[PDB]
Formats: sequence, C-alpha cells, structure tokens
Amino acid sequence: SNKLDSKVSGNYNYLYRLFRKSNLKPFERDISTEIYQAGNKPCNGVAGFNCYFPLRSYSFRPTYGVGHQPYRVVVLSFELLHAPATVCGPKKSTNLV
Amino acid sequence: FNATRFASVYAWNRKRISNCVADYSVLYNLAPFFTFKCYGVSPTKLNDLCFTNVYADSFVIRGDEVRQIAPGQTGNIADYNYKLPDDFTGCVIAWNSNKLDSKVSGNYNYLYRLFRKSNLKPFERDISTEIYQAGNKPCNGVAGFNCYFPLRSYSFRPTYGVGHQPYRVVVLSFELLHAPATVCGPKKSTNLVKNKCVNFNFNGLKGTGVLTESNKKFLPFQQFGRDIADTTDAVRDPQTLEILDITPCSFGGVSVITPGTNTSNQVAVLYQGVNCTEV
Amino acid sequence: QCVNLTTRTQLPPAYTNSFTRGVYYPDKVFRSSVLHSTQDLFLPFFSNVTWFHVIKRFDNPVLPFNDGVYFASIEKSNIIRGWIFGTTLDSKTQSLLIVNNATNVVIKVCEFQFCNDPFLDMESEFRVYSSANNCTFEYVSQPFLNFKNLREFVFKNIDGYFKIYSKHTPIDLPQGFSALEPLVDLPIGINITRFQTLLALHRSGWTAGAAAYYVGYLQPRTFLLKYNENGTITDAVDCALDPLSETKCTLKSFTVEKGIYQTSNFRVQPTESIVRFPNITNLCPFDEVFNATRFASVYAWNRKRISNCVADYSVLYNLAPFFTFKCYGVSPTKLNDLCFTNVYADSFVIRGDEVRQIAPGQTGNIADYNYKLPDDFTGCVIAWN
Amino acid sequence: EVQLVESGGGLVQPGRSLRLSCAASGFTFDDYAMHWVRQAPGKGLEWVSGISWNSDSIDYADSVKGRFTISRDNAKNSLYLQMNSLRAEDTALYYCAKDRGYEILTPASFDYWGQGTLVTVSS
Amino acid sequence: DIQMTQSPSSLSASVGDRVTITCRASQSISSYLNWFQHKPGKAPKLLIYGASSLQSGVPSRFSGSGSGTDFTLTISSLQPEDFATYYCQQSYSTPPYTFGQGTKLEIK
Amino acid sequence: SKFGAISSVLNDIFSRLDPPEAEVQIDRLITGRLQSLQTYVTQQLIRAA
Amino acid sequence: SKFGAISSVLNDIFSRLDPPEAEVQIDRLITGRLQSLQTYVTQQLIRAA
Ligand SMILES: *[C@@H]1O[C@H](CO)[C@@H](O)[C@H](O)[C@H]1NC(C)=O
Repeated sequence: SNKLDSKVSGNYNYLYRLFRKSNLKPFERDISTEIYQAGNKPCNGVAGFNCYFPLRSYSFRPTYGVGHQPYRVVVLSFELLHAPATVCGPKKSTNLV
Repeated sequence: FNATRFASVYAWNRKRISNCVADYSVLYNLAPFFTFKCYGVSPTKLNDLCFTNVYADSFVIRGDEVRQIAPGQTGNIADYNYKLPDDFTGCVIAWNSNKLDSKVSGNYNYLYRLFRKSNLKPFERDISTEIYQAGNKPCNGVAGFNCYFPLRSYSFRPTYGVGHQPYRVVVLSFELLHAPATVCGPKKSTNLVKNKCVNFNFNGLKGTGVLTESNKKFLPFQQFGRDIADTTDAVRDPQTLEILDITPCSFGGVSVITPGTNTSNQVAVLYQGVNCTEV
Repeated sequence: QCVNLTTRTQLPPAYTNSFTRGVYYPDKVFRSSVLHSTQDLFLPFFSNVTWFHVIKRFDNPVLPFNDGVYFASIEKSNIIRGWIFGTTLDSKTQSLLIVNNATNVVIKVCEFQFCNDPFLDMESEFRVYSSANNCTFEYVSQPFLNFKNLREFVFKNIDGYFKIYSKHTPIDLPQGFSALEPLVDLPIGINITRFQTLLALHRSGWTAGAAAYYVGYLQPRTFLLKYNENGTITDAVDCALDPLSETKCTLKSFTVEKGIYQTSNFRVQPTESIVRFPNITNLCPFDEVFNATRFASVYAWNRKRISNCVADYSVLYNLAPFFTFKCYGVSPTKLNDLCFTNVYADSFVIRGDEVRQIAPGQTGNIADYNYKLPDDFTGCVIAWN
Repeated sequence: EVQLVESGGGLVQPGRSLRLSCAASGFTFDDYAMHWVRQAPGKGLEWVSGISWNSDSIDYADSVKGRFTISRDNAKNSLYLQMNSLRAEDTALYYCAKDRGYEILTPASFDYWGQGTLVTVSS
Repeated sequence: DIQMTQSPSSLSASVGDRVTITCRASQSISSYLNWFQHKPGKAPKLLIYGASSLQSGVPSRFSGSGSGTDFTLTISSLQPEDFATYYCQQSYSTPPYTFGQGTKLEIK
Repeated sequence: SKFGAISSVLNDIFSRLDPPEAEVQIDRLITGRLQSLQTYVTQQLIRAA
Repeated sequence: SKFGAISSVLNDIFSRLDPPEAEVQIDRLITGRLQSLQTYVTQQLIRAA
C-alpha cells in the first residue's frame, strides 16, 4: 500500500496494540483503552513506568523498507453447510436431465 | 547464547548442562531467535518435560547452510564439519548475526573443513589440519598439485546478501532416557497421596493409577521399573528415595440381565469378576 | 620426565578362555523374573582372550581398540593405576587419560605428549606425559580402589559417548557369572583406536609385584538374559555360540524338551559395497572455456551452452590458482552428483574491485550496466588473475 | 553500570606528545573491543581510532593515519592513546567508547561511555 | 564515500507533545545505524541500535523506524529530562563510523 | 512393540508431542495393535471350530 | 507390489531417499508383506481344517 499509504512525516492513521492482558482467542477483538498491568503494582489508572499503554503508531513513509511498507491484508473465511449456499462461483447453469 | 564470540564450525563448541532448572520461555520470547525448530519434541512442551543431561553445541555457519543442520540430511558441513545423527531428539536455534561477525574489510575468524577422506561420525569433531591428498603421489607436507588445505575461511562482509550473512547456531541435544533425570523443567511439587486412584506425573512420566508401597529393591542407580508388557509399574519418588508400585484403578465389565421388553422393563446388573464390596 | 626401561622380557602373550564373563546391564531400567533378549556389543562366550603377567615380567603393549574393550585385572596391592586411549598417542591428535592414585581419580582428554615408557613409582613419582597443549574435558572424583582383587571393566565408544562399566569382586579366570553395572558416561566425541595400561613400580633397583590382566574384544551380537526375582542378572545365553544356544535363544527358554526345532537359515555377512557404471567418455569441453587465450569484454560477455556430455567439475574445482570459489544456490561438493538440463558459461574480464558486484543483491557499474545476476541465481562464479 | 576512567590530559605545546589512559572495571575486558572518539567544542562526534579485544586488528581515521597510536593492556585492563604531532585542531574532548562486538569494523555499535578528560593544545 | 544529513537542527515542543526527527543517507547502507542522546552536562548514551532494535536499560517511549536511507526517531512522551542533542551514526560504509550533524531539541 | 512409532507408550507420545503429529504416531500404534487383536480373534475362531 | 509407496524395491528406497521418509516407505512395504503373509497363513489354516 505504498502508493496509497505514504506520508513523508510518517502515517499515524494506523495503530497497533502491543501490551494486551493475555493471548487473544481466535476471532475476537478488544477496543480496551485501559492502561495495561505491566508489573506487580496495580496500575489503578496510573500510567508511565510499570504501566505501559498497549497502543502504538505505525510510521509508514513512502521510502521505508520493503518489509517496512504497509500491506493491506484481507482474509476470507468460508463456511460450507448443507444449507443452500448463497455465495457461489461464476459457473453457468444448464437445464437438468 | 550471550557469548561474545562463537567457535568455528569444524571445531564446534560443546557445553554440558545438568543439575539445574531450565526455563525455555527465556529463549522463546526473544525476537531475533528466528529459526527455532525441534525434532522429536514439540517446543511448547519443553516447559514440562524432565531431562537427564543436555548438551549445547554452538557454532557459526553461512545463511544457506542452516538447512544442512538436520538429521539424515547430507551436506558439506554435514559430511565434513558437523553431522546430526538420524535418531536425534532435540532442537536447533539459528539466528542471524550480521551485526557482530561481519567486517567491512572482511572477517576471517571462522573456518570450515572442505575436504576429508571419509564422512564424519555423528557428534564427531575433527581438528586435523593435514594437507588433503587428491592424487596417488604423496603430499609429503607440501600443498602443491592435488594437495589441498581442507580448511577454508568464511569471508563474512556486511555488504553481502542474506545468502552469505553469518548465522549463529546452537543445537540443544537431550539425553532423554530412563536414567535419573537432573535437568528439571519449571514445575511445582505436590504432597504424596497414597492408596487411591490419582493422576500422577513422575519426572514427566504421566499416568493414572494407585500408588502403593512396594518391596522391590531397586539398584541404587536403577530409576524406573517395568514388567512383561514393558510398561512402568514400579517407580521411584524423586523427592525422597522410596519405591512405589503402580496399580491400574479398579475396572471391569458390566452386563445386563433382562427379560424381553415386550413383557417387562425391569433389569439386573452383573459386575463381572469383582466382589461388589469394592463396586 | 621420560625414563626408558631395559628390563622388559620379550614373550608372546598368553592366551586363556573367557568362559561366561562379560555381561553388563544394557539399560538402567528394572526388570524382575523375566527373560529379555538384547542385541548390542557383547563379549562372546568362551572366547580366547589375551593374558598378561607382571612381576621380572613387564607387559605394556599398545593394543587396537576395535569396537570395544573388556579389561579384567587380577590384582593385589593395586599395582595397576590407569589407562590411555588415542590414535596417534601424542600431541598431534587429542588423547584421553585415566589415573587412580592413592587419593582420587583423574580424567583428562588433552593433546598430551606421552613418554615412550609411561609408568609410576610409597608412591610419589608420576612419569606419563611431558606436555599438554589443548584440553577439552576434566573430571575429578573418588578413587576406584594370594590374589584377592578382581576388577572387570568394559570400555565402549558409541556416538560421541564413552561408556565405562565396572565391577569389583573379592577372590585363571574363576568359573562363574557376574553382570557388570554401568559406571560412568563421558562426552568425549573423538576417535579412539589404540590403548594401553599404566603401571607403578616398587622402589626399594625396582621390582614389580605379581599381577595379571586379561584383554578381550567386544563383538555385535544378541544375548538372552534371565532376571531373578530380586531383579539381578543370574544367567545369560549367547545367541550365536552353538546350535543348542541358538535354539534356546529362539524359543526364549532355558530348557528345551525332546524334539526338532527350526532356528534360522544359512547366511554370509556382507563385507564390501560395490558400485558400477559404464566408461566415462564424452567429457564436456571445459578446456576451451578456461584455457582460452583471449576472453571477450564484460559488456559483450561470451556465452556458451553445455549439454549432452559428462561435466567433471572437479577439474575446475581442484585448481589452486583459481582462488575465489563463490557459488550461489548450490554447494560445490554436490556439483559432482546433482544433474542439470543445461549449463551456461559466461566469460569476461573485470577488475579486482568489481568481482564482488556479480552476485545477487549487489550494486555497481558491472552489476547494473555490464552483467546483471538474478537474486535467485543458481550457479557458481570463478575468478582468477 | 560499567565505569570508564580517563586520565592524562592537560595543556601542551603543539608538536609535542602526551598520553591518555582509559581503564574499565565494570565488565570483562578480555572479550570487548574499545574505541577512541572525539567531541569537538563546537562540532559533533567523529571517530578517531579503535582496537579489538585482542591486538590483531587495528585501524585509524583517514585524517589521522600515521599520527596517533593506541595500545591495550589486558593484564591490568586498560588502554592507551598517544598524542603525537599535535596542532591547534586537536584541542577537543575525547571519549572512551566500548564496542558491542569483538572486532573493530562491525555493524556493532557503542554501548556504554564515561566522562571524558579535557585536553587543549596551545601555547 | 558516504554523506549523511539531518533535516532538523533546532525544534520546539512542550512537556506533553509528540515529535519526530529524521536522518537521510546518501546511499543505501542496509539500515545499520545507531542513535545517540548527548546530554551536554553528562556522558552521552546509546538509545537504539540497528534499524529498530531498542537498547535495554532505556524507556520504551522512543521509537525508531525506517529502512534504507531515511530513518525516523519518534518521542511520544517528551519528558522534561530530554534536553539533549540527538545523533544518528552509520557503521556500514567503507568510511568507518562517520557521525551526523547536531539536532538540538528543546521545549518551550 | 513400537510398530514404527517413536515410542510404545501413549502417555509419552502425548506428553512429548503436540497433537498435529502425535496423532500420526498414535494412528500407527492403534493400527498395529488393532491388527494384532484381529489376528488373535481369527486364531481363536479357528480353534473354536 | 509397491503397496502404495513410491517404489517396490527396498534398496532403491534406501538409496535415493533420505531416512526421514524412507522409514515410512519401509514401514509401508513391511506391513504390506506382513498382511499378505497373514492372509496366506489364514487360508492355509482353513484348508488344513
Ligand atoms: C534375594 O536374595 C536374598 C539373598 O541375598 C534371598 O534371601 C532372597 O530370598 C532373594 N529374594 C527373593 C524374592 O527370593
């Protein structure tokens, strides 16, 4: 996405969480903005040391590294059941015999 | 792993580790340790098993040579520098180290053997610098025609591509066996429970059964104990040296006595081969 | 400190019968009242083993290690002190050394410089080696120690591991049975083909006390071992001694009733592996490529195709003048075996500083403007002055 | 937490010679390389010289070649740098940098430094 | 030869701001630079080595990014103890260990 | 009998390996033991006849 | 019969194939031969009865 995501000062429009409470279950999302428990002493709303904020900002720039370029990723999950499939391929339809 | 300088691959360094608690999450959470691939043990399980003695073999190779560090894999380093036995259980950790072992002018501290009369045996180190013989005429200490120096220096430079960047490799080999284990994984002990059906875990040996006192006299070095079916029936408590007998929990067959459902639906139950005071 | 002794007496070694000694616990598991068949390096029953006496007798020869060693010692006053293992028996190749003095035991693997007559001499005089350059392992522990002492040792070298089994007994070899428990394992990982024992001399000249030691060689075979109720080995049957023993081994029993039984077939073990191919003709034309008088310019690099011939890459591979062997995507040692559809030879002339530019991921005048190599380049480059 | 002591500075006539000594005690000195770098009073850092863990590979700055020499004594864990043929442009500060690796020309960077000693070259 | 440039020389900020500084390299040198905080009153310190490999012992507020020629350091917190000059130094080129020109950073 | 698996004990396979290939090892062990049981049952049937 | 393996010659399997899957191929061949011999033995037993 270099041709579409390229700011000379670094694009901050995309953010990424680091310090989550624990490993996430597959297919789940968290929009928690609470300060992460980054030690033994409870945070109790106190930030800084011993309590780090999970969110961080991407620094994508037009001339970053090849691996440092932003990549748009779309994952399609397909579920097939005995129910009539509503999303099928472009194959044509004939007359039954 | 934090050693400043590793040894040459032909004279690979070996260290013995025993009689301690080993935590493998320390190595696992470091980003640079990229190639962390293990034969015979899944990495996630290393936190629970218990080993007798472990070996760490450290060296430095070329980036593309990492694929040659594998059991049953043929290679230049495999044939003449370091060969992994086919029946090898353990892991390999290879990570790029271009930041330390590369000189802009050129690094020449690492050497690898190129020629040898015969393939190396597993875990064999050959430090011979004799001039390789390629012809019928004897070398006689002269590196002339058909007389070559088997050692060649890796000329690592930062300007190279990923195909020739130096890679630091550490191979962890486990002496997993019936011997009394001393390299212990991170786990907490528990009080001894006797004379009931319990799920026991003795030095990574999982099982289910009844633990009783036994009169068997283990040899002072003899740890486990088996039977005609080759299953662990007698064991030794690691914390305190006593002999325990393992008995499978009470089971049996259940059959139903019943007249035809056409006439009635009452039933009786027969527990086969057991006195029902122990049902 | 090297001292040469001229009091040795030349005599052919004695020979005696091994009887039924030389069994050791194969593993560290516990089995009771069960018969177990195991195949490993074992000392054959009733083998003819070498016998040495020391008294004015002095037997300190260098013996081949073969696949293993069984070392028995009939001893009083503990006049025998240690062992030496190695191949070249000097500092050229690393050698292993064991001693057991009056205080402890010393184990050292180093490139020692042994004297031609290593021996010891109350005992306060040790003369076994002169210099030690490079060491790789050390270990200090507790001392091991009418003839009254019998020591049986088994030395094995398998897969970088040196296994030592020991057994002590209070008393020719007595007629009896005694299994050897496993004593120590060593992570040596070197080559061992020769060995010798180490002796101590009594000084009052010098006289050696009466002692004897026996040497047998291990062979790969199968033994059937019987465990008693206590869990200790009491009897063993060789599986390749005589047909009665073979029948016992097959039936997995120590008593055979009257009848006829089938054991195995007639078998000759292989010795060598033979490989055959036709005559190696139609060699590829490498001489016109390398021994060419004139090469073309780098921009107009000469391109030649090679196919339908046998390519002996060893010729180019074995010339020293060709200093730089930089190959990408394939190892030089498998150039002799790995086969390809076609070979493309691009010949040109460049400077010394631009040699590195013809490689994947490189930049420069030659790489960009004269000759460009792909990132996934499978082949070698050769450069010579 | 490693400690780097530098001494031997002062006032000197241009064209003379003197000594700078740097000693380290906070780590194992045998397997770490060191460098000498310069901070000008009105200009930024610029590399001067460097030596490896052992005295095998040695290098000097382009404008500095043949003028100053460095030495390393692993016995008492110290290194020396000799001021020779000084002029008016050598009145700057010197820092005793510690390398991350073992060699002299590596991508390895400098980890820990200490308070340098001030020198000036004037009449 | 290698040439390095630092577009910012003096910058103004506050205690609770977020600021970035960038360095430019004349030729591609495979992202092998280190970044130095030079306090005028004490010994200067290493903060990040390599492309984006944070040196242990320092707060993780500082963030490095970029590969090739343009590299960017970012401060998200701007603590009142960051009155220093920031340096970016290369260790890849044939001219060994050439440093950059100073980057004054202050808050007003 | 190992039947070609890395070990002849199910507990060792489970505690030593993750499911993805422990299932292959257990497949080998189960098929071997099932074949042995089939042989025993067939011999019993013939002897019963 | 290859018994579903790559080749039906034991030595060819051992020669041009690395041990990691050569072991699987050898297991396939040997188990096929065991099953065939088992079938032959069962047929012989029934004919003997
Ligand atoms: C074990 O050996 C002792 C003699 O040392 C003997 O008295 C005892 O009966 C043996 N054990 C058994 C179970 O027979």
